[PDB]
Amino acid sequence: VVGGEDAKPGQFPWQVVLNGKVDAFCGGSIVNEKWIVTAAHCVETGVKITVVAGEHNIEETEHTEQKRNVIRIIPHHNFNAAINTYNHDIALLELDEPLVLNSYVTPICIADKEYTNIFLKFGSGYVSGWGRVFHKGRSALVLQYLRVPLVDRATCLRSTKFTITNNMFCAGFHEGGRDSCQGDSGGPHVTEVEGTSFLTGIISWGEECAMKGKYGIYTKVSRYVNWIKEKTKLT
Amino acid sequence: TCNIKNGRCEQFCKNSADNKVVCSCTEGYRLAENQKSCEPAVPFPCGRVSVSQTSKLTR
Ligand SMILES: [Ca+2]
Repeated sequence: VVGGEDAKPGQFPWQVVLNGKVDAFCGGSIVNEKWIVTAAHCVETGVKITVVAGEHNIEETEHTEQKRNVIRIIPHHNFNAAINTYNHDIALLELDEPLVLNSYVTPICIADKEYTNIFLKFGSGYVSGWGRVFHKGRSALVLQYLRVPLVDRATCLRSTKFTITNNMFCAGFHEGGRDSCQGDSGGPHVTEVEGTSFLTGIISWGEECAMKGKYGIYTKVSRYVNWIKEKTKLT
Repeated sequence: TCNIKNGRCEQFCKNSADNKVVCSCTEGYRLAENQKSCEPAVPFPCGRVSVSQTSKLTR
């Protein structure tokens, strides 16, 4: 996250970090005690992944961290149906052992299709993660967060040569300087509704980071909430 | 009706009969007594900060 601020411990208790062949390579959000939602591009069918909830500073021990192994990965069925489009960039991760919910490990709420869209349209959401804090620069040690405004579809479409599908939305500032970035993928874009946060998007892709005239592209969660609920039921 | 200020519902609203509304909440919450607000029904309901933050107030 470029141009953001340090989160306070427990401020985004749904946020998780994914570790694998590369450390702290993507983020995710807690759906329930056994499931994480992230971006499909982060989880290339094959390699082993670990999830850490209750994380704050990646180089220190807070004694709030809960590490779990991923035993099953479900990328959306239409991701990579086409090549290099980033469409349907969303995936679900099943944990080997249930997370233990507490003040530092709490799920993000997920509304139905209609309300998730209503919440996104409020027009202001938070993005967070441990990704780059500068275009082509170092990754964050302490979780970063940033409030970003929704960008109207035409300006969105008009800002890039790449196709922005109906499963995506743009968010960011006209002047640039503040944006999600590499390493932040899979993290949540969330909308606070009277003190309760709802998942409205997944950090997905962009061109460089925080450049003026460019915006972050996000997976539109409203289009996928039925799928998230069908796959993450606990027995 | 749900048209104005979400029917006064803290979370979800649905138009019912005779121009009136029925509020509901997401998982982990229950509709309060006033029929509009959402209160936690589990110890750690989704989407809320419970560390509360800081250590210097009346609390
Ligand atoms: Ca730590």
